[PDB]
Amino acid sequence: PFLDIQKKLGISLDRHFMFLSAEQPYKNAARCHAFEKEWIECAHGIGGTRAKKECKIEFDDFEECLLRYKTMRRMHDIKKQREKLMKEGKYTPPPHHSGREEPRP
Amino acid sequence: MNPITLAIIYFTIFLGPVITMSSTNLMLMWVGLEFSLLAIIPMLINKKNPRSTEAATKYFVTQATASMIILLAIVLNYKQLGTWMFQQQTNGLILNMTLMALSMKLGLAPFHFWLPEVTQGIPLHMGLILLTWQKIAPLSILIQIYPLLNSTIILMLAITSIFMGAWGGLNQTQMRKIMAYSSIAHMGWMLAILPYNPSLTLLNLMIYIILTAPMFMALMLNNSMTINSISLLWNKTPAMLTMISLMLLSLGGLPPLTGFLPKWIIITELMKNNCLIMATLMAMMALLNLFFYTRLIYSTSLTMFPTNNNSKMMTHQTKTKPNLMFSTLAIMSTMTLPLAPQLIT
Amino acid sequence: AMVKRFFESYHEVPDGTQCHRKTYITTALGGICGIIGSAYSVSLNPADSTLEAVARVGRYTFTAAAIGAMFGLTTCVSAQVREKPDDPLNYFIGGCAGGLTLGARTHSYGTAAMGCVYMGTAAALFKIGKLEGWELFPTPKV
Amino acid sequence: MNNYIFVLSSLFLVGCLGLALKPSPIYGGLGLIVSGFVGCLMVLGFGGSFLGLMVFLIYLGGMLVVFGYTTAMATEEYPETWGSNWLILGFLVLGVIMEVFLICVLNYYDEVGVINLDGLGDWLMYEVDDVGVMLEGGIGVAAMYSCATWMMVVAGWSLFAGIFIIIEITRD
Amino acid sequence: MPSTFFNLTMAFSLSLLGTLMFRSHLMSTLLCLEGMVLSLFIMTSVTSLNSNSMSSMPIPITILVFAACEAAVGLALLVKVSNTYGTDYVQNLNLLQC
Amino acid sequence: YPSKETAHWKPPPWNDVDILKEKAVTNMTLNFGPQHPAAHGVLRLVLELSG
Amino acid sequence: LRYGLLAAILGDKTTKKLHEYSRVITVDGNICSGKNKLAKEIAQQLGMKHYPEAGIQYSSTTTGDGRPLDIEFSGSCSLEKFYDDPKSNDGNSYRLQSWLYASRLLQYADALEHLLSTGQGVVLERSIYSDFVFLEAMYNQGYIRKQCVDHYNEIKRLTLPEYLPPHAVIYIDVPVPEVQSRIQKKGDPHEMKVTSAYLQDIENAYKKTFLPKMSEMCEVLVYDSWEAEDPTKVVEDIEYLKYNKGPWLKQDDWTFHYLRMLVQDKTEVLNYTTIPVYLPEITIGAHQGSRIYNSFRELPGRKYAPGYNAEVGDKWIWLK
Amino acid sequence: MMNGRPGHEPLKFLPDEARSLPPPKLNDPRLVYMGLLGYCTGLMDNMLRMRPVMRAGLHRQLLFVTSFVFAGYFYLKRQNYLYAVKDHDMFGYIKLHPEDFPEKEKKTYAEILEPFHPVR
Amino acid sequence: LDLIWLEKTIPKSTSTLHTNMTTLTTNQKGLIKLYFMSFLINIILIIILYSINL
Ligand SMILES: CCCCCCCCCCCCO[C@@H]1O[C@H](CO)[C@@H](O[C@H]2O[C@H](CO)[C@@H](O)[C@H](O)[C@H]2O)[C@H](O)[C@H]1O
Ligand SMILES: CCCCCCCCCCCCO[C@@H]1O[C@H](CO)[C@@H](O[C@H]2O[C@H](CO)[C@@H](O)[C@H](O)[C@H]2O)[C@H](O)[C@H]1O
Ligand SMILES: CCCCCCCCCCCCO[C@@H]1O[C@H](CO)[C@@H](O[C@H]2O[C@H](CO)[C@@H](O)[C@H](O)[C@H]2O)[C@H](O)[C@H]1O
Ligand SMILES: CCCCCCCCCCCCO[C@@H]1O[C@H](CO)[C@@H](O[C@H]2O[C@H](CO)[C@@H](O)[C@H](O)[C@H]2O)[C@H](O)[C@H]1O
Ligand SMILES: CCCCCCCCCCCCO[C@@H]1O[C@H](CO)[C@@H](O[C@H]2O[C@H](CO)[C@@H](O)[C@H](O)[C@H]2O)[C@H](O)[C@H]1O
Ligand SMILES: CCCCCCCCCCCCO[C@@H]1O[C@H](CO)[C@@H](O[C@H]2O[C@H](CO)[C@@H](O)[C@H](O)[C@H]2O)[C@H](O)[C@H]1O
Ligand SMILES: CCCCCCCCCCCCO[C@@H]1O[C@H](CO)[C@@H](O[C@H]2O[C@H](CO)[C@@H](O)[C@H](O)[C@H]2O)[C@H](O)[C@H]1O
Ligand SMILES: CCCCCCCCCCCCO[C@@H]1O[C@H](CO)[C@@H](O[C@H]2O[C@H](CO)[C@@H](O)[C@H](O)[C@H]2O)[C@H](O)[C@H]1O
Ligand SMILES: CCCCCCCCCCCCO[C@@H]1O[C@H](CO)[C@@H](O[C@H]2O[C@H](CO)[C@@H](O)[C@H](O)[C@H]2O)[C@H](O)[C@H]1O
Ligand SMILES: Nc1nc2c(ncn2[C@@H]2O[C@H](COP(=O)(O)OP(=O)(O)OP(=O)(O)O)[C@@H](O)[C@H]2O)c(=O)[nH]1
Ligand SMILES: [Mg+2]
Repeated sequence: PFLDIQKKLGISLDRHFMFLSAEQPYKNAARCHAFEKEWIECAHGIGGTRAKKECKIEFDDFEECLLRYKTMRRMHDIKKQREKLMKEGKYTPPPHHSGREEPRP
Repeated sequence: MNPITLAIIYFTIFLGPVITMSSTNLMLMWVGLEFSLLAIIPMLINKKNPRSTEAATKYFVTQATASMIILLAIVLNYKQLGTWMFQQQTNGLILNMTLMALSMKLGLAPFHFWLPEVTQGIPLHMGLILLTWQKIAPLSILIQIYPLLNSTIILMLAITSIFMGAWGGLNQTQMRKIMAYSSIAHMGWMLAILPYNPSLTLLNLMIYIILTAPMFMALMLNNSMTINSISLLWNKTPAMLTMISLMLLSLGGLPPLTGFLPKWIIITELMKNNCLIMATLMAMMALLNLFFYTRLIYSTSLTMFPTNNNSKMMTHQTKTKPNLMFSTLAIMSTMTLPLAPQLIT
Repeated sequence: AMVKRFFESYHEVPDGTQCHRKTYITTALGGICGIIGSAYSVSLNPADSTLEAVARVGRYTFTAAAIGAMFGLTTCVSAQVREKPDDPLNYFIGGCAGGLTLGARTHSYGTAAMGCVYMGTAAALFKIGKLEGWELFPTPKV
Repeated sequence: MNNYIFVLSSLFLVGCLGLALKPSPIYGGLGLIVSGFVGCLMVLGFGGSFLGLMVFLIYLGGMLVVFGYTTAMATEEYPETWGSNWLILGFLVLGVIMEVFLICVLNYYDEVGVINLDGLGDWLMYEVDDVGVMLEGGIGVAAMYSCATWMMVVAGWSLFAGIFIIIEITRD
Repeated sequence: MPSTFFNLTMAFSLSLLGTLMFRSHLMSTLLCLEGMVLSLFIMTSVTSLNSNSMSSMPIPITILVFAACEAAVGLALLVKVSNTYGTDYVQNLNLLQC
Repeated sequence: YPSKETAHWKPPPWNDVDILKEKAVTNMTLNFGPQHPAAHGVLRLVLELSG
Repeated sequence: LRYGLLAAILGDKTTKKLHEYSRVITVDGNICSGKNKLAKEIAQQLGMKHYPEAGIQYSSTTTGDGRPLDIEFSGSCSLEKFYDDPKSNDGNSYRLQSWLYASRLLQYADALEHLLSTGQGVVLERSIYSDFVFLEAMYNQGYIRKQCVDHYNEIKRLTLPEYLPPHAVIYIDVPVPEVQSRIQKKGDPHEMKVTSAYLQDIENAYKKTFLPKMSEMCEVLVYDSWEAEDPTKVVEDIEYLKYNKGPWLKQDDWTFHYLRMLVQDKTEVLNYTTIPVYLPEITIGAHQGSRIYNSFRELPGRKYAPGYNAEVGDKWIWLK
Repeated sequence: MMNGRPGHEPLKFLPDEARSLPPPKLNDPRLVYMGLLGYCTGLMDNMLRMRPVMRAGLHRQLLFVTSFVFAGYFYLKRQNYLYAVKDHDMFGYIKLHPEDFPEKEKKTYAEILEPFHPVR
Repeated sequence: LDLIWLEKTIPKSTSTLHTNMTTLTTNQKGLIKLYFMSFLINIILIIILYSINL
């Protein structure tokens, strides 16, 4: 803040729900709680400028968990390569992918 | 308005910026911007005539539209990072949209056309509030994210504001417009130095506030809106000419007045970063401010414009204004250059 | 982005050479200023029609294009007739030809004089800027 | 059913396109109800419930008032409808063409990044506690009474002050 | 989710275009300011639900709380503009050029 | 500085209270009867109404 | 504790002070129609404060030592010179009229401030609502220019609406042939030069503008001379008015509060009479203007704010 | 610049470690100029109100002088601490990164050939 | 020289130029409709500027 009054008085008006890994009602973790909790602990105390380079590994992983750009890309490529094979006629999905599995339990 | 309304409305006006300034979360910063927007509106339109209603309307639609854009930035950022604060990793376009919206809220040119008109339609004391206290909230947000701001956007806005404020003020006979364009030009200086040294933006804001406050108080003494109205001060409150003149030269950045310090230190720090071209144009167009401030000084303290018969009654009467704050702010805003090293740092 | 690449094609080769490529660039560059000027012009001081609106856009953009084309040619022509590339006086001659064109299109001898001097000096300082590496919008160092 | 959310967001988009062309506020208030309803269905599709019905409830009372103000202050003799003027009718039709173009274009140059028409539906719900009990959006919104009590102070004060604010604005 | 935000974000842009491109009625420009609130609320609601962040679900409600106040304050001003000229046309609000 | 286009501008009023050409007061004129369950048959009550 | 918000919030409220005779009464009429006597007995009988008609020297006698000032400090106009030469090209006529409006406007604020601060009623002879009859008379006879009339209507438009009107208006109708005779038996050599066509124009403005304008907001009482010659008859007519119209009905504590802040601030009262509109009639060059201003500040008790003048026996200055 | 340095308490006017610095002298040229700025204010106040400029209201004038010296004393003490901290952080940085601030041996003028520029 | 061409070139042309600019940029119609329309242009120029710097 610009007037760290909350920090001075030791209270917390809005500091305790700043990010995903904050406390949630009934102890329900947020999506990507593990990754964010890692990134915030990596970049703690070293400052913003150091953290932008020295916690790039933690951040790029959190960014991938949150937005899943690579995951959608990867699953787009698998499905699009399978589309091509099936049009040619060199691949027929398994029974458990065509709606005929033996369900578990 | 009855005392309950004033207590509620004036508390809310004060509350807004304090919420924006003390808040870690961005949504609570936005909330404070809403409190200021909502509570000022009844103050602006209190006299209820065709001009204050237009002023309170132009202000509302401008500041509400800017609010929605700021909120979009706060929300696109929560989508990108799952957090309620801007990070080094925040998308670049998210930051720029915040900058343009906040400048729209400050009145920085080219998003400035609303400010001179709104200041024109409202009473003097609400122009004081609007041109001073109401600037701290948007600025306190900007100072919290200065490592992130794109300097090219900031300098184009500052150069524009210094030029438009100079050219706009040069054509004005209405004092309230001269104060709005004065504000636009000074915000250019605060903003130009923001991404480099935010402390100098606070120095330039504070010195501007203590110069702009007594100037309004001086016009509120006789309720003088024009250059011809203020020209009668020699026959109404001649004791005021000594400090009106210095404050106007001080607002103009002339040495050895306190108002030279902000421009001089901003230029010095801009050239520590090799911002030579921008700094030179800024200082060269600040000269135009001094011209139409000089023209005002010509009309008030260095000449005696014709006066009217009815002003003799005005002299028989006794005034209870100004208060002890005018004198304190007049001296500090003009005779404090020898304390410069204690103000910058 | 490409549109940024195009405007950097102006400084890949020493002044006075690839003369039309440079004249084309500054002609487009002037047009972009003319279009941005018209946008504000028509929006803030609207015309009485819509054809009359479009006319003002065309009149500003061709004039702005003309200034850019006379600047980018006169600079490149002077810079090779004198065989002096790294020289601000070239850009002062081009900037003034630009200023003369502005006055010619505006029916104002006074503008030509002001335009020849103000724009010539602005053009010269742009050249002196590139030689000495002055940045318009530097980034925070300290 | 794989296109379900995409269609709701496409309908939402049009409702705001029609709204942006600004016909008579009688119809602008009709677009906000249908966008409000469409948007309510999106928050429901993504798993919400309380948040979906509230924004629908709140915008139902807002347009009721707005209707009363239109018939008193924003009504002219020949209220404009989306078909009333050929020029607006052009941009409503053209506006729909553009989205059919932007979606098709932007889908061509990335295929996954922005619009992934190939994979509509595959990426709606990411995670979900399958054995959960306490997960309704109402529980999250209800945190204002215990955890984010600050949210409610500013919200309550905003409304409290507003009564004083409007009574003075409208005063004679 | 990707396709939804793009459509939601473009919905916000269309209303920002609507707000920035006035016609006659001031009331119509007020409804575009509600088109923007609705777009932002739906984005925030979907963001919070998708990421399972329950602690952020108070925030979309405050947006509605602080959006009503504007709608109320906006409508209150529209009454004063109508009491002066008998309509809400923006072209009437131009006395302050001088 | 006078310019041809602002040659028609006037100085604002000394107290910000701009004189306006008197606004048209129009009330809704409504026929209440003859055919109306409350008119008692043959009353054409022409009412001028504000709200 | 000067009146202000904190004084009102702690109890100083007007509506408690008002009683049936907390009224503003204005006695109007032509020249030598008996306003002085009638206004003085209305006030004495009803327990109201009497304000004699505001003249050239009204504000000299309410400030300082209450002694008349040299005519250069007090308006630089002459009623006697108006009657001797009503068309003089030194602008006396409209200077006199413009000054008289300002002094009346000040007396009205003095009268109203008394009403709202104590509850006692006031009786004024003419006021700022009837003042215009004299202006219209001047213009019809060619004694002022059309621009002077515009400048009067401008100042009036900026000052009159701020104030509440009289509760009651007591016009005294005297026909000109009788008026012209009363002026002749009065005595003043200058006042006997008044034209009867000027007196008639004062009577026409009264009956064609003043009285129809005031009946829409005030109880108006019109008395022929013989009815007025017994003031007790007029006061019994005032004790039974109902007062069922006008702005005074819609007034509460906080409308009065802001009217009381206006009328206690005499520079705020007079503010708009001094607007920089440059009629040669009323404009003063800096040389003459500065000479006068400086001479005025060397007057006994006028050099510093009241209470800091050691000349006139003020004490404890170094602690005030 | 120094906002987020270690151990920086929030909204602390004069941290404890400032007490290791010598206090401003009471008759400091900077404090004394505050006293004069206070005195002028009292004079300007009397001028604006139309009172005897120097004779009137000496209680006010005394309290204007006292207020500005009192506030200036404590404000001066804070700026000394801020300036002391700046050097403290500046020099400790030089120590922790010696390879970045190398000591240089500067040749004497016997060995330097400054070009000569005749003035004819 | 002194009375004419030295006036015309420096002090007079400088005052003419700046009077010319203060006339162009100050004659606004006071219409919120036109102001927002320019605010719309500003926003697009910032979008375009940021676009060609990616
Ligand atoms: C200015 C800030 C400092 C003050 C702090 C806030 C506390 C103020 C305490 C003083 C309160 C006086 O405020 C009081 O308000 C009420 C309404 O609430 C006004 O009363 C009003 O409503 C009542 C309702 O019965 C009616 O008589 C009438 O409509 C009106 O007078 C009173 O006239 C005023 O006396
Ligand atoms: C923690 C809470 C913080 C509370 C902060 C309070 C800030 C101080 C606010 C001061 C407000 C008073 O300031 C304001 O003074 C001006 C005079 O200049 C008055 O304004 C006046 O203007 C003109 C003449 O001056 C009159 O015609 C008008 O009727 C009247 O309103 C206002 O009625 C009063 O509101
Ligand atoms: C190699 C160097 C070449 C130097 C020449 C290039 C610069 C030329 C500048 C031309 C400036 C304006 O050019 C001049 O504008 C005037 C405007 O008065 C116009 O002149 C025409 O119209 C004007 C009215 O405006 C009449 O008064 C004039 O008699 C008529 O000839 C022409 O268009 C041209 O005569
Ligand atoms: C050591 C001293 C040096 C003195 C230098 C003298 C050289 C002067 C050469 C100037 C030649 C150009 O001549 C130019 O004439 C026009 C006449 O319209 C003047 O300009 C005038 O007319 C123009 C139209 O063109 C209008 O904008 C305007 O009415 C006015 O500026 C210019 O101010 C002048 O610059
Ligand atoms: C008519 C008078 C006008 C006077 C000015 C004359 C202008 C004529 C020169 C045309 C210049 C073209 O403008 C061109 O802009 C690009 C924009 O990246 C500059 O580009 C430069 O800055 C960018 C910053 O974004 C750097 O990343 C880049 O490495 C560098 O080349 C070019 O150096 C410049 O040549
Ligand atoms: C208010 C107007 C609302 C109208 C909105 C538009 C409704 C129609 C939705 C269009 C969206 C895309 O709609 C449909 O999406 C699917 C998957 O989701 C695309 O993709 C489908 O075919 C591709 C091959 O092309 C295969 O990978 C697979 O069978 C499937 O992904 C289809 O090519 C497209 O037809
Ligand atoms: C002057 C204007 C302002 C005055 C009005 C505002 C007064 C403040 C009232 C709001 C009080 C909120 O009070 C604040 O509540 C929050 C949670 O709600 C508490 O904060 C708590 O949050 C959660 C609770 O689950 C814990 O994880 C956290 O560690 C704890 O600090 C603060 O300890 C308390 O200070
Ligand atoms: C391009 C397809 C994509 C969708 C496009 C639509 C996006 C939404 C735009 C909403 C704004 C409409 O933009 C519109 O601009 C026109 C000018 O063109 C202006 O409208 C004004 O001029 C037009 C043209 O004569 C009149 O028909 C209209 O009655 C008048 O108000 C308004 O400012 C705004 O109503
Ligand atoms: C980068 C900045 C460097 C330049 C510094 C600024 C210096 C100031 C120059 C601009 C201001 C001077 O502006 C100058 O004002 C004078 C004032 O008489 C105007 O002149 C005007 O005089 C009077 C009153 O103003 C009017 O009656 C007349 O009709 C008009 O000509 C000139 O037309 C203009 O040229
Ligand atoms: N031009 C001008 N003369 C005025 C004005 N008010 C008063 N006078 C003159 O000043 C004198 C005031 O005396 P009056 O009160 O009107 O007449 P009177 O002799 O006192 O008789 P009564 O007062 O009714 O008892 C009159 O001669 C008027 O002509 C004014 O507003 N304008
Ligand atoms: Mg008398």
